[PDB]
Amino acid sequence: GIVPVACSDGYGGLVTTDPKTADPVYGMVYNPPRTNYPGRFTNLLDVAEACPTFLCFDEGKPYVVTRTDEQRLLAKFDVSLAAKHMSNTYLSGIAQYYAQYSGTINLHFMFTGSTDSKARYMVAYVPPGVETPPDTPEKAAHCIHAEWDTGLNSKFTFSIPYVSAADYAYTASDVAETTNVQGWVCIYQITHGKAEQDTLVVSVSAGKDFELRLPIDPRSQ
Amino acid sequence: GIVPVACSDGYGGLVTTDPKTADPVYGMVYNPPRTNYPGRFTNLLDVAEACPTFLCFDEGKPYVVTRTDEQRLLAKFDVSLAAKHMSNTYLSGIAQYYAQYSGTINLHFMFTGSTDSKARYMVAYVPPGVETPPDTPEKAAHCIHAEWDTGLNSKFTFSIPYVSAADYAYTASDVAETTNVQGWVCIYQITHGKAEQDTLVVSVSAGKDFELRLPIDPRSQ
Amino acid sequence: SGNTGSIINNYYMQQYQNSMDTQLNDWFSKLASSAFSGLFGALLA
Amino acid sequence: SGNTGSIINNYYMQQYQNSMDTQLNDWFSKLASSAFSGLFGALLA
Amino acid sequence: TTTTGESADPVTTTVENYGGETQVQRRQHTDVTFIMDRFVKIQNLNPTHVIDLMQTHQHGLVGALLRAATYYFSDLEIVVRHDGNLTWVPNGAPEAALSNTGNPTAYLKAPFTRLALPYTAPHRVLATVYNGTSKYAQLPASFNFGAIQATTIHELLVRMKRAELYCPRPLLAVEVSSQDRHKQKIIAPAK
Amino acid sequence: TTTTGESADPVTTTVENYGGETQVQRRQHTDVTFIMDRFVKIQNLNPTHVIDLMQTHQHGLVGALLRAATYYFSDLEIVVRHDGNLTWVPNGAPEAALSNTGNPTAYLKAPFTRLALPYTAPHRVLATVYNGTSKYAQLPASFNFGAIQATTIHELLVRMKRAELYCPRPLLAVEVSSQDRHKQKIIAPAK
Amino acid sequence: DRILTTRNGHTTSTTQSSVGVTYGYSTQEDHVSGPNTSGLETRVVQAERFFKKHLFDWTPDKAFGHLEKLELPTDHKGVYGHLVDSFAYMRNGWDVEVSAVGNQFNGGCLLVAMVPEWKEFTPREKYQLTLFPHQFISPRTNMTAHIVVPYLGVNRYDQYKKHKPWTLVVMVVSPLTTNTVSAGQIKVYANIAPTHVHVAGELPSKE
Repeated sequence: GIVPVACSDGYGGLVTTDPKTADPVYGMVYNPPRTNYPGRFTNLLDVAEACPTFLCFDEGKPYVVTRTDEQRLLAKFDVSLAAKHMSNTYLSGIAQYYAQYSGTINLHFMFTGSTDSKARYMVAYVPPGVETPPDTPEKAAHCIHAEWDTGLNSKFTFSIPYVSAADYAYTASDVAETTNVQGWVCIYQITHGKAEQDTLVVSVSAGKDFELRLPIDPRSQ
Repeated sequence: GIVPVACSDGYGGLVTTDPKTADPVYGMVYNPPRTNYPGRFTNLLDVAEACPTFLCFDEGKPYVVTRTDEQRLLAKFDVSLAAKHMSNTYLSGIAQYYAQYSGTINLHFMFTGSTDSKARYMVAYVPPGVETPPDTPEKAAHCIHAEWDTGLNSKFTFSIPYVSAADYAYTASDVAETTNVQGWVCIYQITHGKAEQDTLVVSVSAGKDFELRLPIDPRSQ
Repeated sequence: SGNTGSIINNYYMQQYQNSMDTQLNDWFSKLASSAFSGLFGALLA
Repeated sequence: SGNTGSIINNYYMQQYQNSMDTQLNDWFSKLASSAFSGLFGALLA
Repeated sequence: TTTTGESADPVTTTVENYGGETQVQRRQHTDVTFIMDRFVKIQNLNPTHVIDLMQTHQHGLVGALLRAATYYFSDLEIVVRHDGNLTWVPNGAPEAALSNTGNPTAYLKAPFTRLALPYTAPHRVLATVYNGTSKYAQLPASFNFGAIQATTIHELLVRMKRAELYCPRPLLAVEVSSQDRHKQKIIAPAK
Repeated sequence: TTTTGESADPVTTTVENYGGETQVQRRQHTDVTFIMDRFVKIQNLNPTHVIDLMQTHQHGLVGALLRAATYYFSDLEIVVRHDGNLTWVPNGAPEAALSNTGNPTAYLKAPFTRLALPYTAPHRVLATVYNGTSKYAQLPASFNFGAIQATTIHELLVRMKRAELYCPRPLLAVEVSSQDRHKQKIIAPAK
Repeated sequence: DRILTTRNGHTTSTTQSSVGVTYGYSTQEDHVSGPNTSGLETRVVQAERFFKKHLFDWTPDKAFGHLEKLELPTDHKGVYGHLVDSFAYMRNGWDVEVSAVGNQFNGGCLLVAMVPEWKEFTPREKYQLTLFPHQFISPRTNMTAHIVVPYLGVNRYDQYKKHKPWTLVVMVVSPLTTNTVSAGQIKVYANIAPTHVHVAGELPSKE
């Protein structure tokens, strides 16, 4: 006799993400060598950590600037990978293909003023729980925040912390959510000295524990 | 119970080059012995290396000849397994069944003149990069080349080197390529003495590192 | 390697299942690992 | 042997799968290996 | 963290700077080989079709990630729904060869044919962009994985195996006009 | 390299003569057993058909390579698409035997029948050319792999197993009139 | 140490306002002797030296995104240029210095990047040019950017008359600002040296 088998209903159909391999048909192909080809990346997040890309502020500028030397909110944006301000970043370009994330997002601030222009800035992370973001540095001081001034080192980096009820958050934003589920980042100018036409360039990168999970194919095709 | 299996969609069809074997139906057949039958070849390139076959020049002659004792281009041909001049060779007969090759192609020159006829020849490999092949030995001298004269040894062999951008080259030639992708071989007569009716027979064989890969069945059937 | 999870070997030899690489390196991993962290200067914590 | 790449043995015995050879050699390999290379004469390199 | 921004040296600050604690991360889903290893549609088909990964959709998961690399290498699997027998020829073959049985030819077996194919280009890696010409914009004709032919080709899926990507390039999310966030309907239970 | 051409001794010069370096070569694809080991069509069919490899097409990959050898040996696999049951008889059988079930007979099972057959000729090797007569041009009638019969034979593919070839003979590419190169459409990506 | 001297052949460049050297994609070259040149390639050190090119004038009116590019190799009238005409195949990396001399009273910022296989970037893609090997030039900090890249490409050797693997890109990130004590515009120049120059396949003479 031979081996009896049960061909099982519900199994065997092709699934586009299945973990099996096809049968081969053309063997013994040896490839040209590509030993040590430069610029290889094996994980998207290595690239996302190492290469910050620019945020987008009013009028498509990767920077904020202010002409008054008074304290002011220079920018406010949703802590969301779907935020308008993050829409041209590499981090958001990658995140659209995953349903969830957790971990740190790093913001980078680079001052480009002349040597005779000085300023003092503040960045605050405002968690969900208030109706509108604080409009002054004084109200925002009660949040997790950092203040810094300009000098020899033109760059300051700050980690936006992952603080949420659930262990993961959605990368996309739903039509029903009015105020952002993950809070806001507010950037203020405390004051400046002769910095009217000078700018602060802002970029973003993935933090050490930033993580994306659950691959999805969401764009209109 | 018995073993449950998933008969998988997309598998099981016959593929003409599959790596499996059919079920047998007529066993125990012993063959007449054929121990040490002569003339066996196990790789086509052993034959192609050991047995040079003739090139084809104007009017279907396996040789070039010249009546003037002046320096002249005796022949120019494309370094292509699809070249007119190579069309009756065993090397091209084999190469038509593979999509790609790399490695050395060897040219053989055999002088058949009488004892009182002498000549000096030159062969040059002209890589791609110039519009037309050089018409004189002087212009071609700047290329990889060899010069030799006739004497007791009637045969001279020269390796056409594989020099290209990619690691493999196509054996066939496309309708769109005007000047040959791999360059040209130019054969010149530097001068001769009383060699007006005497000929130089040319043949070709595979070099030590010549290689053909990716079997194809291209002829009209 | 990749998105495959059969506990059992492949019925076919590797020379058939895939092309074979020949020889004659993760740049971004090195780049990311090399990033500066911490501060710069003097801390008063 | 040839164009086959199953990692696993054949379910059938060889006496059934193929004919069996009896006894009572690669000429072209020898011929090609025996070819002269290099030059002839005296080199001034 | 404070630094010289102009040097462009990577800097990765952490929440420890203000008293937080960096967590564990598991990045298997953003591993390159893993993410490219799934079937995607090719879409613009003909009975004679040259397999070119650049025909994947530019915003699809695989097509977008592929375009976010300059050079790549991979083996391939294809699923083809076709009428008649399907023949495949390697990179470099004369188009005429597609008519012959001596080339890998799969006899029709419903519902479609799935095959594993090796990389067959003459180059050590392929590119998604090529700044120059190949003749003696577009990509050189030699950037392909062979060609297939059947009486009719209804559908074609490709899957990159053991993919390698080199030299990252821009990858864009949808542009946002909302002024705050791109919002869309996320799946949620009925009633 | 300089030599006596008349002796016809093999001579294989290398690029080292002028300062180059000979590379590594991988010749698996030109291995004889490997290259002959694939299915090809037979084409001129009848309900009663004697299996003769010389009925392969003379320019097909297998047919041309077979004709480029004088003697050969191999076992065989066949794929037959037929109506009715298929019977096979070995080399030497009376044609009448094709009507009986006691000879290997395959009962129809869609879409076709695939079988492994042994070499059954009375000679130690077969030949592709035979300079003489066999009766007391053509090849002796004993040069065959048996015969098959079915109500209708729609298609027949043969595959040489563990092939051995002896004494090479001419193998020709297409003749060229272009005066420079035979040019043809090589596969290239669309648009 | 802000003072750097770079030497390429019998040419040197010294800068007192540098922020270091950025290496792109690798700190060494792939193998220069592969199967495609059959051991016939050779190195030409006489070509490994600095040549110069003016890129553009950075003026206050150029806005964010303004991009200037230089495909390499470019027209070269020296030894390197003769190689392009005398050999069929070549390969080399690049040692690139870009300078933008104004004074410290100017403000603004330029992105200097080396891009493999150039293609015209859309405005949205410009926000991600930092994915490529780069440095910034910002008058308050430096006047010089310095990037070193290896040869790369689908082919181990190239025909530069048909393909240019690398493109030097300079993009305005933040516009140039001026004062009564600043420069009014900044002329941007490139000081470039080909590295590890190898050629193969000598061509016939044109006459």
